[PDB]
Amino acid sequence: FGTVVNALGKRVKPYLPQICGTVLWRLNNKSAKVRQQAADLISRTAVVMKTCQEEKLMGHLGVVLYEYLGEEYPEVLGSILGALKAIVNVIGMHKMTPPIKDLLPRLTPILKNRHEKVQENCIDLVGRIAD
Amino acid sequence: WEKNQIPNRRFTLWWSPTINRANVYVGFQVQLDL
Amino acid sequence: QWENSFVSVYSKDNPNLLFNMCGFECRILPKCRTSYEEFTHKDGVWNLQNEVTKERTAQCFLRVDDESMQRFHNRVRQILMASGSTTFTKIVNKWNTALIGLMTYFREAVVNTQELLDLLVKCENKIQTRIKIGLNSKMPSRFPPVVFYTPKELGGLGMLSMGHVLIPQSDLRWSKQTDVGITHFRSGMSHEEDQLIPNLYRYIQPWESEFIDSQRVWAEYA
Amino acid sequence: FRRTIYLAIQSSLDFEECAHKLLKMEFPESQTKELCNMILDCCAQQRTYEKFFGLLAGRFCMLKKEYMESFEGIFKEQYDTIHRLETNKLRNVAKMFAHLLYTDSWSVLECIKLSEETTTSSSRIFVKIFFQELCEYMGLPKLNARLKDETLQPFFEDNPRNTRFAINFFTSIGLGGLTDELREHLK
Amino acid sequence: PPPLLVYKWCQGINNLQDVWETSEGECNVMLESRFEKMYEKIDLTLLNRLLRLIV
Amino acid sequence: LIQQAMAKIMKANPALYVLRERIRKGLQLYSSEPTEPYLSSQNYGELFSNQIIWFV
Amino acid sequence: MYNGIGLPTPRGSGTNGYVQRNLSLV
Amino acid sequence: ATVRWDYQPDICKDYKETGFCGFGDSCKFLHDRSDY
Amino acid sequence: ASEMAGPPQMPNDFLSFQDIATEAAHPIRLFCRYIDRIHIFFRFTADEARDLIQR
Amino acid sequence: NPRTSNEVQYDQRLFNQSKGMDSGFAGGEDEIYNVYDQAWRGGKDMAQSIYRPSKNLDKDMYG
Amino acid sequence: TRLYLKAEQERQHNYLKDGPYITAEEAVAVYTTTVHWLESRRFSPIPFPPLSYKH
Amino acid sequence: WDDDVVFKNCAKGVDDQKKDKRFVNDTLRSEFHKKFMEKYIK
Ligand SMILES: [Zn+2]
Repeated sequence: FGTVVNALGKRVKPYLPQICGTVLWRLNNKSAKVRQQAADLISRTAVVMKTCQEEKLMGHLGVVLYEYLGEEYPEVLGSILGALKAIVNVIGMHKMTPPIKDLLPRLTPILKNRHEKVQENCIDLVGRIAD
Repeated sequence: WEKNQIPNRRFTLWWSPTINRANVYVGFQVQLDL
Repeated sequence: QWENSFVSVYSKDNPNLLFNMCGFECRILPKCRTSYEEFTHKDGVWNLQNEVTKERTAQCFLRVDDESMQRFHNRVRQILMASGSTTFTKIVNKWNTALIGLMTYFREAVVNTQELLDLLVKCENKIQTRIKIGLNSKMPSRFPPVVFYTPKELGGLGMLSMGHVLIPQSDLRWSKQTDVGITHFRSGMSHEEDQLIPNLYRYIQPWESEFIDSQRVWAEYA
Repeated sequence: FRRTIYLAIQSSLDFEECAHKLLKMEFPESQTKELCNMILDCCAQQRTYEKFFGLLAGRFCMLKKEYMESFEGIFKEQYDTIHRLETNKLRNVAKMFAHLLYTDSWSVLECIKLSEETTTSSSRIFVKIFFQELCEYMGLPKLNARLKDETLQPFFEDNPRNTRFAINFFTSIGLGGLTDELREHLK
Repeated sequence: PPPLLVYKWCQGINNLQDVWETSEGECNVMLESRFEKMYEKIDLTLLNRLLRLIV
Repeated sequence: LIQQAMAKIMKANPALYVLRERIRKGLQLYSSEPTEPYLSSQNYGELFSNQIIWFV
Repeated sequence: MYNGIGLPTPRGSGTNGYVQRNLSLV
Repeated sequence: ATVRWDYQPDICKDYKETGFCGFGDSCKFLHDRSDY
Repeated sequence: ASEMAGPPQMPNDFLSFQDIATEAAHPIRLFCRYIDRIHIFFRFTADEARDLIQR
Repeated sequence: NPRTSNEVQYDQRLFNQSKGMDSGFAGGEDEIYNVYDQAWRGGKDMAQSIYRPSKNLDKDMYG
Repeated sequence: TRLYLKAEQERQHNYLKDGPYITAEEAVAVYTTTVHWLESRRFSPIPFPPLSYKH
Repeated sequence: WDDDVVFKNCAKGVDDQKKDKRFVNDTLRSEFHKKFMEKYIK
């Protein structure tokens, strides 16, 4: 999917609302299977959801993904943090719809999380913002 | 559904329209903070 | 020790033969003695059928023994007492488990014991009252039965409930002696509307029937 | 009405209570056919034979003269579905009428017939059970009486062939101790 | 299962020979009891010789 | 204009979607079926609603 | 008329004490 | 019926400040972190 | 006891005897033991009962 | 040479359905739930996917 | 718990001091009787599980 | 009959004994304590 979209460039723009509608509805479904996958889908579609300048969509993904940080399943949460990461690399610091004051301390307690992918993506993101 | 902590606390939300009622026997109607 | 033991005797002076096996208090009244009017009844009455003559030669009444009721009651009391912390959905699991534990086992004998029916009613009312305490209210309009009896698939507690049934009451003075029958009923528990609730006992097959069914099923299987 | 009956019956321990609950409601009487049709269907459709649902149908008869009639009718209504019903529920029925008929809620039988002409292999089993139950109560002697005064014909005859089908068939059931006189008649 | 045992026990009684006949003055006696302390009074030394008869 | 605007917003406004999502999470409800039934923007979903409404 | 039926008092009973008569008796 | 503001928040001060509650999941309070 | 368990070549079931005369042969009729609990059922002719009473 | 055995014994479709041993159901703990054998609805019961489209089967069986 | 374990320690100590309560001749009676039973019952002893045991 | 038994009568002169008439000033050897201990432990 990612390669298809990044290859299409901004010819894909009329198709976004269908995409991201599917992305949120799937972003629920039944948890452990597809959450991680829809999340990663966001992660790889970040730049396309950016350069075309759909800001509402960045609000969506920003606070919606912000809400899942309380997810107890690690294999999901990891993909969530990854998606957040990719969203940070497109929209900048001061323009983050979840202002960092909110986000970062909300990240801080997660570091106890044991299981791997969480620690990976988490530490990564704390790295991007901390840097 | 989700197949000394929240699950109790969750049970309240789900029935919260019934648990909390504009018509009750006795009560002092309170506005939550913000 | 004579104290713990028990004896019963059947003789021309004593029609009835009482005994206790496992949890069951059993009485046996022949038809060769004075059975007077021959009658059927709820499945709490077993028919003892002569194997030779295929005839019903006597009747065995079942009654749930005292010590059993005591154990169940201490089990409910265990649920209330041992849980001050635990979640409300968790308690309902405890109740359901204990309650099917009683009912699947005793079945028929339950219906012929009034003391049980009372105990179940008051105990349902105690666990529901405790869940009430759990939030802060005792107010009935704030806990209609739909919240307790909804299968938690729809977000209720899934409480198995045997205690909305009517409780038969007749003539204490005579009922202590002659087994008069039922001239009255007492309301077990409240209903918001007229409404209804289903009882466990109706959905469980009685022990007698499952026995006969067992024999027939095996023979046919061979 | 059909739903209220079910809920009242599933609610009540004992068989006594459901009638009280049902009568109490004072639902309209004419329906006193279909209601009872309800009880016969509701348990018989229910998975295994249970003593309760059979008793209820009967009491509901002694309380009003019509209720008895309502039942005997419903037993007739079986002829059409004697073949049709699947081979479990016959296991609930045969007995289930066995318990109305041992306790006197017999001659209503007579309507039932033994022929290779028309009997459903369904119906074959249905009646088969019915005797292997009712016997087990009356014990095959009181049954000797009840038959001997019954005048049941379509069952018990002409048709020496059908006397082979009859008598043989009650060697198959196994009771065949009430088939004697007919054996003599063969001779 | 235990309740089925109760049933075997009842029909076991009712199938006995002339069990209910009081004509000549027959008398039936049901007796239920416990061994009181049984576990606690088993003697190990004896139990050893008793098991040597088995295994 | 106001009818159309409200009917749209109730389907649209991100804030309402944040509320709705927070409710889902607190309740831990999660839907079984992807893609949802055939909702589109179609007026029948909001059409059954509370309001008694007929087809002639 | 409490005819020896019903609870002394519906206090611990879990019920509302309500005693109506058996509508189907005989 | 008159209305009285509830203004007391339920936020757990230990978790709001530090980010770790000693009571863990058993905490009687909000857990919501760092709002002003 | 041997009468109850019967011959090891054709053992009996829970309650039944090789023959009727084995039932009438003795006062003890049904003997059921559930762990430490004892359930016993006795049949007495008048004479046997009287003898017991006298002892 | 036929492959023969005494009697018949039993088929196969069933001869291996339910789990094995497994044992009852915990010492008898309260926390277990487990009262019901099947789920309430057919939403998750009925299929892995409520919807798949195609006319493949359609235009094949069509003719 | 503490009381029960106390009276327990008492009963053990009294069983060592006072010696076996079963006396002797009684115990021989038990052992002998059991022997006769297992004899008439053709019971073969249960052996030790071998290294190779298919079950 | 019972022609066959291990034992001649054990219950010969066993007339209860005054253990419940003795009062004992010792908390663990009072007959009350024994009864209590008997009852509540298995
Ligand atoms: Zn806290």
